[PDB]
Amino acid sequence: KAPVDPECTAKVGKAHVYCEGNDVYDVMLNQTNLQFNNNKYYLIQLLEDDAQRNFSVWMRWGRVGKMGQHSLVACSGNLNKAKEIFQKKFLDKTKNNWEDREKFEKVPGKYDMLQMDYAESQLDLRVQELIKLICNVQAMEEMMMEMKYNTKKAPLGKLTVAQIKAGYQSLKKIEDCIRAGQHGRALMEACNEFYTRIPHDFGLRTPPLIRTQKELSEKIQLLEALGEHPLDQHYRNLHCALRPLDHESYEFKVISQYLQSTHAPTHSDYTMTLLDLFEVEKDGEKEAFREDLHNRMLLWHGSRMSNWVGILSHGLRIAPPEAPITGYMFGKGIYFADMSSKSANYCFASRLKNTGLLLLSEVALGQCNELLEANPKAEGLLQGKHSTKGLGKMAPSSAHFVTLNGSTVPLGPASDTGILNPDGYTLNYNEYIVYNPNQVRMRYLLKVQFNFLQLW
Amino acid sequence: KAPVDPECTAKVGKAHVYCEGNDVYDVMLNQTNLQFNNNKYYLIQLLEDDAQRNFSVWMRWGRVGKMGQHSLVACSGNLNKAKEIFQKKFLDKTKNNWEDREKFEKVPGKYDMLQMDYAESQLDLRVQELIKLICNVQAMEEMMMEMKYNTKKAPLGKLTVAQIKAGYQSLKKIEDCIRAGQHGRALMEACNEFYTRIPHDFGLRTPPLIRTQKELSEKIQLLEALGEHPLDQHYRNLHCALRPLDHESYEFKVISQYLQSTHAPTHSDYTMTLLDLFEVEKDGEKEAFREDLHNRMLLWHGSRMSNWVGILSHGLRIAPPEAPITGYMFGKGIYFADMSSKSANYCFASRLKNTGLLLLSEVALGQCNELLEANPKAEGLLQGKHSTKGLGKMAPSSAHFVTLNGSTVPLGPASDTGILNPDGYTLNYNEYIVYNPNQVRMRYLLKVQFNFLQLW
DNA sequence: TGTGCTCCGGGTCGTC
DNA sequence: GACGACCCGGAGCACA
DNA sequence: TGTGCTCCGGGTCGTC
DNA sequence: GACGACCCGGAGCACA
Repeated sequence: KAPVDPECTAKVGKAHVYCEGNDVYDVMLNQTNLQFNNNKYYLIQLLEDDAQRNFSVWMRWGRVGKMGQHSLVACSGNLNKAKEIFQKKFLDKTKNNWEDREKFEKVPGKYDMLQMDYAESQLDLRVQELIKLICNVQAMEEMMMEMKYNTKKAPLGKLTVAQIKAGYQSLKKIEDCIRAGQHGRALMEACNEFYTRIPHDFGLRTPPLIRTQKELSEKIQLLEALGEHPLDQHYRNLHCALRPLDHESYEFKVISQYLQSTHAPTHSDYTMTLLDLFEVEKDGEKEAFREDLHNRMLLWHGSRMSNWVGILSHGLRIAPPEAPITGYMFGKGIYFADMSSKSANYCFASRLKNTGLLLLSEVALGQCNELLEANPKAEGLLQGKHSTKGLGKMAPSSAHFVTLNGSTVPLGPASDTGILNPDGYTLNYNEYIVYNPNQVRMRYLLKVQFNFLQLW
Repeated sequence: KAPVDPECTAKVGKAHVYCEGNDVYDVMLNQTNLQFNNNKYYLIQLLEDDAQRNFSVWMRWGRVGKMGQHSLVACSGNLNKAKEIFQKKFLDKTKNNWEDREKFEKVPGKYDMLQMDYAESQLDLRVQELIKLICNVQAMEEMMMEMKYNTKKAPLGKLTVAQIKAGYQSLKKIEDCIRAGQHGRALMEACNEFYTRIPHDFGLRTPPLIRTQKELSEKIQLLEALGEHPLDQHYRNLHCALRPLDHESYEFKVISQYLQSTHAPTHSDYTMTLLDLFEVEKDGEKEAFREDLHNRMLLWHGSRMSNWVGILSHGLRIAPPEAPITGYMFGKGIYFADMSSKSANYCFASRLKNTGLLLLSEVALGQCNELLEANPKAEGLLQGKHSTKGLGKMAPSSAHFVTLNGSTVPLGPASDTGILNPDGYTLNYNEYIVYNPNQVRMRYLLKVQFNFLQLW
C-alpha cells in the first residue's frame, strides 16, 4: 500500500516496500529552518524484491521540490542487517528511535516525521451583496480554485488528515503570536514548524515570514485544499443581525442627514452616497450595556473593508496588552467620532473598490475628560469619569442636535470651537473614546459609496 | 581487461567495462593540494551487462584510501546517453575533453588523470665494509623490504611504467628545488604534483612537505617498489678509486701521526683510532689541478657519514647561488682545516654509530689572504691572491712540518699564535678556504673510530 | 574601426 | 562530492 | 559521600 | 547530504 519511491529506477514495479505486522518500513522526513535557509526532506524505504528474498534500503534526500541524491544499499538475504541500516539512518536524522516512533518528538536541528497518505438564498438581496463584500467571496473563490490547480501544493505527496491537523496547530501557533502582534523571534520558532510539518517548494528562495493576515488566509485555503448556502452560514458565524432599511424610513432620513451634515469641510477630496443602510443587533450586547450612564451618543466608527468581519464577529475590541501604542493618542481603547468623514477616512478605499462601511453606535460616554493635548495614559486620568473626549477645532453644535431611540445624534453643520493647543498638535475634530466594550451598542451599519474629486 | 570496480556490488562479475576500438571507458583521476588539505580521487566507468545490452555509468570518489560515495546511473539501451554522462563528468572534473585525452593537461584545482596497470665480491674486504657504510646498505635493504610489504603503497591500484616515469619527473622537480634549497612556496607547487601523480593514503592527516634528503630516498625506494654485485656497481658510479693501505706503509705512518698530533687540545671529549686508510683518485681531478700555485698543503675535511656519497661522486662542491650564507664565515667555498679534530667535529657521529670519515686533500693555496675577523664577501678581497686563511689562536708550527708527495703536511703539536681579534669572535684554529675545486685534489680518505670520554 | 543586445557557458557560491 | 542559483564576461550579431 | 580511570557515544567539525 | 577525526563529558567502575 506504500509505493516504492518512483525515483528508484532499479526497483520500481519489480519490488515492494517490505512490511512486518503493523510496522511499515517507509518514511518521509522534513525539516525547514528559515534561520539557516534550510528546507530539506529525507526519504527512507526498505525494499524486498517481489521475485526473491533480496533486500535493500533506499534513501532519497535533498531540498523540497528537487529530487537530489540517492543511495541504494544492497543487503542480499541479511534482512537483519537492512533493519539496522534503516533504523540507523532514522535515528541519525530524527534522534527518535524507530521502535518508539509512535511517540515522536521533533528535535531542533533534526528532522520532523510526516504521516503520508498512501492511497438557495435565505437572505435579502441587500444583505447578500453585503456578505459578498465582507468575506471577499469573488476572491476566496478564484483563489480556492488556484489552489485546486497548484501542483507544487504537495511536493512530498498527499498528506494524511492527521498530518494536516498538525498543520492547523502550527498555523494557529502563528495566528496567535500575530493576533498578539509579537514578531520578537517567536514568529520564526512557529513558522519553521508549519513549513516543517507542511512541506513547501520555495525552490532555493529563502522561505518567507508569514506576517500579514492575508497570508494566513492563503494557508487556510491551502490546508483546506488538502482535505446551508455558503453566504447564509457565513452570516451565522458573525452572530450579528443585519437588516435592510427603507430609504424613506425615519432612520435612513436621519442617518443620511447625519452622514452628510457631519462630513467635515477639510475632508474635501470626496463625498459620500449612502448606498444602503443596515441595522445592527449583536448577541449579549444589549444585556451588557451600561445604560445607566448619561451623555449617550450615536457616534461613527470606520475601518478598512478588510476588517469588518472581525468587528461584527467579536465586536469592537481594544488593542491587546502588547500595546502597539503609536497612533492611539489617548491609550488603548475604542475610538469614535462625531464627524462621518473623520471615520470614513479610516476605511481606506480606492477609486476601483470605492465602497466602505461605517458603524454608527450608541456610546455611553458618562462624564467626559476633555483634553487639548494627547496622553496615552489617559485611561488612568479619569479619576472616576467614564470616557475621554479629545477636543477639536470644529464640532457640531448642540443647537442642531436630535435624539434617536434615546441616543443623542450630533447633527452638523460643524462650527469653530476656538480650541487651540499651545503646546503641540491641535486636533481637527473631536475624538470620543471609551475603554470598555460594555459602553458600546453597535446600532447601525452604513454601506457607503465614495466619490473622488481628483480624476487620477 | 579493465576490471569492473569491485566496489560496485551490483555489476561485479555480472557485467564488463564497455569498450569501443582502442578507446576504453575506464578512468582513475586524482588530485592532491596540500594548501587546502585536498587528497581526492575520482573513478568513472561505463558498464555493459554481459547478458543484455543494458548500459550504466559508475562513479566512485572520495579521499585516497577511503571508499567514499558512489553513484550508479542506469541508461538502459541508450548507449548514446551513457557516453554523454561519462564524458560529461570527465569534462567536469578534468577540464580536458574525453576525445583529446591523449593530450591531457592537468588544470590547477582540477583532477589529474592516471594510467592504471590493469593486469661475488670483486673488491677488497676493506673497501666492501666501506661502501656498506657509505650507502647505508643494511638500511636500504630493511627499508626496501618494508616497501615490498606495505599495502597502502598503491591505494588506487597498480600503476603503469609510464605513470611511474611521471612519478620520477615530479619527484625530481622536488629534488631540484631542494638541491637548490628554495622552500619559497615552489616546494608546494612540485610536491602536490608528485602526490597527485602518485597516490598516497594519509588518512585525513594533512600530507607532508618533503624536505629532508632522506625522505627523497624513501620515495625512490617506493617508486622502485612499483617497478655486477650491488656493492661493486655502487663503487662504479662514484667514478672514484679507493684503495686500502698497509698499516705500516710510510703513508699510514705519517697520516696517523698527522691525525693524532693535530687533534686539538680543546676538542678533549674524544680521541680517534684510524681503523683503515684509503687512497683517493678521482677522474679528471689530476688533469684539472692548478699545480702551478705554491703553498700546497695536505689538509683535512670532515662531514657527516650521511654525505660522503655525494662528495666522492661529484667532488667537493660549493654552496649553490641560493646562498645560505649563515655559517660560511668567509663566503661560499670549500673549507679545510690543519687540525684533524676541527674537521672530525663536522662528522657528527654518535656513540652507537661511532665511525666517521675524514678527507685529506692536496689544496693549492697560493698566497693566503689572512684575516682575524670574518667577511662573507672575502672571495672578492683576494685582489689577485688565490686563497683565504682565517687565523686561529692555535696552529701547527713550521718547525714540525713534513712533505708527502709534494704537499706540505702541517704536523702537530699545535702552539699558541698570539692572534687575537679585538672586534669580535677570535677563531680557535686556522680555517683554509679556496673558491675553486680546481685547487683541490682529494688524495686520502681516512676511516676513523671515535672514542668518547663521557659515558652517557 | 564600435555599441547594443541577447545567448551561452564557465566560476563561484550556496544548500544537501 | 552532487546539484542548482547567481554573477558576469565573451561570442556572435544587428544596427548605424 | 569521592577520585582515577577507561570506554562509549554524541556533537561538532573537516573533507568529498 | 556522506563519512571520518576529533573533542569531551558522562556512565560505569576499581580503589582507597
